[PDB]
Amino acid sequence: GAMATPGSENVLPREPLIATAVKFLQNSRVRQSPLATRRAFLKKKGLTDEEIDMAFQQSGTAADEPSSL
Amino acid sequence: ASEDELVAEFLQDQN
Repeated sequence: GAMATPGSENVLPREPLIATAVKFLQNSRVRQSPLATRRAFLKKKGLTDEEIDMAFQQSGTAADEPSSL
Repeated sequence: ASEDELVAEFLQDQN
């Protein structure tokens, strides 16, 4: 897929949502809450554990897949 | 909708 994620018809807005979750996880106030609380908050927002794991993975400064979110 | 309501709900509730 890379740039073109096969969604319902167009690209799936999964990446922009994960990007939003990364901003959330990098927030000072948010970082003060227990890990379980941060994950659960993202789950209630509609993200899956797979997407949350990806958000945590990109919340530092890394990119295992050469594309850069 | 913006994420502000959520973030604020988040740390205010888990404060």
